[PDB]
Amino acid sequence: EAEVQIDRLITGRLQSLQTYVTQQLIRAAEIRASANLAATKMSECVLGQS
Amino acid sequence: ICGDSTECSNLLLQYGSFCTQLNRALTGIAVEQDKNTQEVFAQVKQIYKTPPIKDFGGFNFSQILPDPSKPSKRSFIEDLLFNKVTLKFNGLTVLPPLLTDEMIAQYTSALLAGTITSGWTFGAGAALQIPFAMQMAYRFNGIGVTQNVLYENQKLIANQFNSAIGKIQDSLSSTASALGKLQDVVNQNAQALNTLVKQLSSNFGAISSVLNDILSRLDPPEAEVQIDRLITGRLQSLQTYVTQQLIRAAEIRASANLAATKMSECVLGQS
Amino acid sequence: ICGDSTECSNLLLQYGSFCTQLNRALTGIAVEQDKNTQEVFAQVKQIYK
Amino acid sequence: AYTNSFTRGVYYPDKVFRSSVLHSTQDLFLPFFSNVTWFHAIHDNPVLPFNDGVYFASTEKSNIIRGWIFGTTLDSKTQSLLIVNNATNVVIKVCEFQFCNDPFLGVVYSSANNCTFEYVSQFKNLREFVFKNIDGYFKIYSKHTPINLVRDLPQGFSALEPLVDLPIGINITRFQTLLALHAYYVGYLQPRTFLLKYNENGTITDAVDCALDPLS
Amino acid sequence: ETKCTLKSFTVEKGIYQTSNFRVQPTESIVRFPNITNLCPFGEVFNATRFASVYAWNRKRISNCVADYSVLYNSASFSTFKCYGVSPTKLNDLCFTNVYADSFVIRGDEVRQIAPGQTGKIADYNYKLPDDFTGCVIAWNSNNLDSKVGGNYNYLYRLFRKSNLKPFERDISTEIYQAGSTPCNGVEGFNCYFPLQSYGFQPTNGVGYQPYRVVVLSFELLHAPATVCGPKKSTNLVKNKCVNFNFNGLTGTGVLTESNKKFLPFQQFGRDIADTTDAVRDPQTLEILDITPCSFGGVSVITPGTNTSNQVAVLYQGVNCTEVPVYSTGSNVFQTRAGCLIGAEHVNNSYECDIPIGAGICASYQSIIAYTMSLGAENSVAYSNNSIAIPTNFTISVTTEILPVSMTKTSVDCTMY
Ligand SMILES: *[C@@H]1O[C@H](CO)[C@@H](O[C@@H]2O[C@H](CO)[C@@H](O)[C@H](O)[C@H]2NC(C)=O)[C@H](O)[C@H]1NC(C)=O
Ligand SMILES: *[C@@H]1O[C@H](CO)[C@@H](O[C@@H]2O[C@H](CO)[C@@H](O)[C@H](O)[C@H]2NC(C)=O)[C@H](O)[C@H]1NC(C)=O
Ligand SMILES: *[C@@H]1O[C@H](CO)[C@@H](O[C@@H]2O[C@H](CO)[C@@H](O)[C@H](O)[C@H]2NC(C)=O)[C@H](O)[C@H]1NC(C)=O
Ligand SMILES: *[C@@H]1O[C@H](CO)[C@@H](O[C@@H]2O[C@H](CO)[C@@H](O)[C@H](O)[C@H]2NC(C)=O)[C@H](O)[C@H]1NC(C)=O
Ligand SMILES: *[C@@H]1O[C@H](CO)[C@@H](O[C@@H]2O[C@H](CO)[C@@H](O)[C@H](O)[C@H]2NC(C)=O)[C@H](O)[C@H]1NC(C)=O
Ligand SMILES: *[C@@H]1O[C@H](CO)[C@@H](O[C@@H]2O[C@H](CO)[C@@H](O)[C@H](O)[C@H]2NC(C)=O)[C@H](O)[C@H]1NC(C)=O
Ligand SMILES: *[C@@H]1O[C@H](CO)[C@@H](O)[C@H](O)[C@H]1NC(C)=O
Ligand SMILES: *[C@@H]1O[C@H](CO)[C@@H](O)[C@H](O)[C@H]1NC(C)=O
Ligand SMILES: *[C@@H]1O[C@H](CO)[C@@H](O)[C@H](O)[C@H]1NC(C)=O
Ligand SMILES: *[C@@H]1O[C@H](CO)[C@@H](O)[C@H](O)[C@H]1NC(C)=O
Ligand SMILES: *[C@@H]1O[C@H](CO)[C@@H](O)[C@H](O)[C@H]1NC(C)=O
Ligand SMILES: *[C@@H]1O[C@H](CO)[C@@H](O)[C@H](O)[C@H]1NC(C)=O
Repeated sequence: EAEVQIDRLITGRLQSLQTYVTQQLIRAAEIRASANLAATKMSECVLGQS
Repeated sequence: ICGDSTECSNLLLQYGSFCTQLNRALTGIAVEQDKNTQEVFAQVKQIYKTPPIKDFGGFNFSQILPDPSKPSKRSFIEDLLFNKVTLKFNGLTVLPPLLTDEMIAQYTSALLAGTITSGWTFGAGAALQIPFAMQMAYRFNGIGVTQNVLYENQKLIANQFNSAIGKIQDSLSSTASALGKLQDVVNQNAQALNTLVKQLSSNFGAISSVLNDILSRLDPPEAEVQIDRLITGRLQSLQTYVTQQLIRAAEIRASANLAATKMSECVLGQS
Repeated sequence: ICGDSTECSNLLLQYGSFCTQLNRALTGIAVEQDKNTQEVFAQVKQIYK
Repeated sequence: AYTNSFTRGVYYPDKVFRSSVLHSTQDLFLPFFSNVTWFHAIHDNPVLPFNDGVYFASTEKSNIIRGWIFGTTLDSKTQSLLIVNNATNVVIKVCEFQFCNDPFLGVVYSSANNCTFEYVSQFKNLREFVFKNIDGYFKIYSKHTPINLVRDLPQGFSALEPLVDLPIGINITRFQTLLALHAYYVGYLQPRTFLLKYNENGTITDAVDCALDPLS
Repeated sequence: ETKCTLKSFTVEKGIYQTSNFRVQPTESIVRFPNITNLCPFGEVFNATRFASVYAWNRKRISNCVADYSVLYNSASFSTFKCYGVSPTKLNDLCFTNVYADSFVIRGDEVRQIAPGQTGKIADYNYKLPDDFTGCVIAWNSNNLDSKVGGNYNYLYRLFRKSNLKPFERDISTEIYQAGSTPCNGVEGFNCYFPLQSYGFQPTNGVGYQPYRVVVLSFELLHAPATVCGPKKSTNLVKNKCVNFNFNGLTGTGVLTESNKKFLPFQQFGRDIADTTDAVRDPQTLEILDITPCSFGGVSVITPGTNTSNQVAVLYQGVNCTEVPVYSTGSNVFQTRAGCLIGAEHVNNSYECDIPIGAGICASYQSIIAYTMSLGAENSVAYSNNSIAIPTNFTISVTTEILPVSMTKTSVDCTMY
């Protein structure tokens, strides 16, 4: 029956970990978009005149 | 996922703090949408007014300027657009937007009056008065056509402008299905909410889809198992809905950012 | 998830309508990609030689 | 003889009111554009299999088609359901009766051993009936209003509303008709899937099959 | 509550969401069909004549709605003891059918009617099955049997070596002469009637007085239920948050009168996604309407723990007619975004500090909630022969902050 209990714990922690990973992916995509915008601004407004 | 049942809450409280993070994500996206609207529309620190008498060198802006007859102060084209498109049960709620339609109309009217009377100079300091023909002269000079052209062909340009605006008004009035994107967005949101609320009737392998029925027919020993099955199924459905909402919100944020860039570059200047 | 079985389909239809939105999402991304490439490349009205 | 049933045989499946909603259901129904066995037994009532509920129709505007006997052995050994009319009340008898060679009825009785239950209730006319049995409940629907979309043929769309439910709980396989002494269709139904469109007042106005045509 | 939810001892200026409220139910109502088709149980107990024990009378009862409570409390019975069934719950069970057994016996033979018992009549006249029987009712009958009854109208069977199986009757009257060796080695003799008559006299004792006995045998889960006990109902209430049990359909809400019309055979309507929206009560046959009771989240607007210690509380999406220390509080302000209490309303308009919604946002000058102001106001004097040219210039410096990176994390998989 310890195997039953361990199955319960494993499935619960698996859903928790999956949720964390998905949130991390979304936030990383947003930060990448912002970084691309910042790179464009630095390449355009600094090395020249806008 | 409980529907006012004590034992449901008792079995639920041991699953952690899912509700906290769900509500946090939803509040985050809601605040993001409010900020998106406020950022895209709020660009001027005054509310300009059109002069009472209008003589724009022969042009005609009557169909585009706000109409005092309508209490909503919405111009004709805005009314056509509003009339064209068209679309709290068990814990679902919809919160109203921070900005209502009236001040949106006021912002658009201020932007239009600024770009008519002043031009591009009201976006870089204080607005300056300038006659309209002497602004079209500059805007032609901007694209390589010398200003000698405009002052000798003013009537033809005015006639073409008026005819084009009449044609576009007629096209909006008659030709439908030209506003597909907004209707698609609204339909997607409504359909997602509808399927989320539909998911309740499913059985998820239990005896019945309603809690109090199985609570009044059997004893705990298998009842907690059945309630556990129902709880985990409903939690999975809710999590899926939240993830879909997050993806759609990210897409809408990207599109709104593009729209803000377009309006800030083209409206306040020349591209 | 079934592999042409009757009992599996009977037990699956009791879980709701997940597969409807799954197929909807997949078809949506397929249509989006087709529109994406068509919009990227189709930028001229005629064909010059 | 054979006939093609155009679009008849749509009934209210449950006891739920709705309004202006397209509802998709999966249940026992008569498939559209199916074959029916036109009988003209006049100057001939053979035993027909039950096979999970049957259609029934007629076109004569008088009392000649009277009763429907149901059973599994057509003998007093096993209980047989008798439904007959007396122009003033409908009497339903689920008790054991013996075989009848040439019954005559109109407005046969052999023996009533081991009786258990009794029930009492209240261009020409069409009497569309549907007889269904499920989980020990025997449901009888009816519709008694004819519409002359075309003459001499049953074309048009009509709905069926439940009139009586019986909690008898018996096994039956064979049903026969009872006549008088001196023109009814039959059709079998299958587990199909339909889409139904409701009106503003909750009346079924259109039904579309889900397994007939690619457009469907 | 804000400090609890935030789990901190300091709170900054802004609006926070703590919890949600709901309107509690008040009472319960249950309703059931107008009529109650009774059962002909009266002819059973108050019958005129009952047969002998060896030829006891059968009857079959089904499709009834009979109440045992009206019979349980009746004191006209000598004994009413049931096996395995609580009498007070008899009104809360449904059976397929019942069989009623009627006869009359002696005073002392009452105890013999029980499964797994020994006796002349318990094994030779009627045998109870080795399971639960419905139960036995017995009552005195000396006033109509020991006074006006026939002297030999009642009989029993003193016939042995023929132990009857449960629910078996032997009404065959055969003289018991074996006609073989094991009866005095003779044929014809030892011919004694298997039955015998009761010998009773007016007030002859306790164990010999006549007793009318009726046995009820139940059938459960043999078929769909047809006989059940009556269910009590009650009146209805309107415009109050109540839970209801209309004919097995249970749910909570507020009841209103409805203008819709049902066809004469539906029972309850709905709109979409299995949400009930109209029920018709069995007694009145009037169409009603269900509306979910109001509920919603609360929110607190605070100018900051550091500055002050007074807050303004806002209920979302509730018409302020029933809010219920903030029961009356201060000037209640009902807006399009709910009801705000704890703050005053002003006529002026200023910048926006703490967004609330519906175009209003409050600020701390107490706490004042006003209408959002879009900014300054001016009109430029447009004229077709006048231009404005600047004469001086200034140089300003701005700042712009942009994130470009976040912390690189990694979680161990099996260790977690
Ligand atoms: C600008 O265009 C509008 C188009 O509606 C003109 O308004 C119409 O003018 C005609 C001619 O005077 C009238 O017959 C119509 O009744 C007007 N429409 C409405 C809705 O009142 C307007 O006159 C034009 N202005 C200029 C200066 O050309
Ligand atoms: C639904 O029911 C309403 C009311 O019974 C019907 O409306 C009636 O229609 C008849 C036929 O023309 C009129 O004589 C009545 O005056 C109408 N009553 C009202 C209150 O308007 C309606 O026709 C029915 N069907 C539909 C589809 O609405
Ligand atoms: C048998 O008869 C007696 C006497 O008529 C019934 O007892 C009466 O029941 C009615 C029922 O409403 C009461 O109003 C009377 O007050 C009762 N009278 C007495 C003297 O008890 C009894 O209910 C009958 N029982 C059966 C099963 O028929
Ligand atoms: C429902 O039971 C009650 C009990 O008598 C009755 O309903 C009312 O009866 C009074 C007089 O008995 C009448 O004045 C009312 O008009 C009745 N109202 C209704 C809604 O019926 C009646 O016996 C039963 N009514 C039905 C329809 O079953
Ligand atoms: C909240 O509910 C009240 C009802 O008590 C509404 O009051 C209305 O007041 C006007 C003016 O006297 C009446 O003509 C209406 O009949 C009232 N309504 C009702 C239902 O009786 C009040 O308007 C509601 N407020 C909001 C914001 O919905
Ligand atoms: C333009 O504005 C600047 C300040 O913004 C003026 O410079 C000031 O001039 C006064 C008078 O000579 C001095 O007392 C101040 O010290 C100056 N300020 C600075 C920061 O140097 C300038 O005079 C203005 N131009 C004109 C043409 O009036
Ligand atoms: C019965 O079905 C057969 C084959 O499906 C068809 O050929 C025949 O015409 C049908 N009878 C009718 C339509 O009366
Ligand atoms: C009609 O006939 C049936 C069976 O013959 C009988 O039970 C019924 O009572 C008759 N109708 C009337 C009104 O007597
Ligand atoms: C009468 O019929 C029922 C069911 O048809 C059966 O259970 C019962 O035993 C029968 N009675 C007799 C005496 O045959
Ligand atoms: C009908 O027959 C099936 C099997 O043939 C059996 O399981 C069921 O109990 C029967 N029901 C009745 C009412 O005879
Ligand atoms: C409150 O603000 C003052 C002034 O900014 C500061 O000195 C003090 O530390 C603050 N207190 C808290 C608890 O933040
Ligand atoms: C605002 O002014 C009007 C007109 O003087 C007055 O009726 C109203 O009460 C004022 N607002 C408040 C909150 O007192």
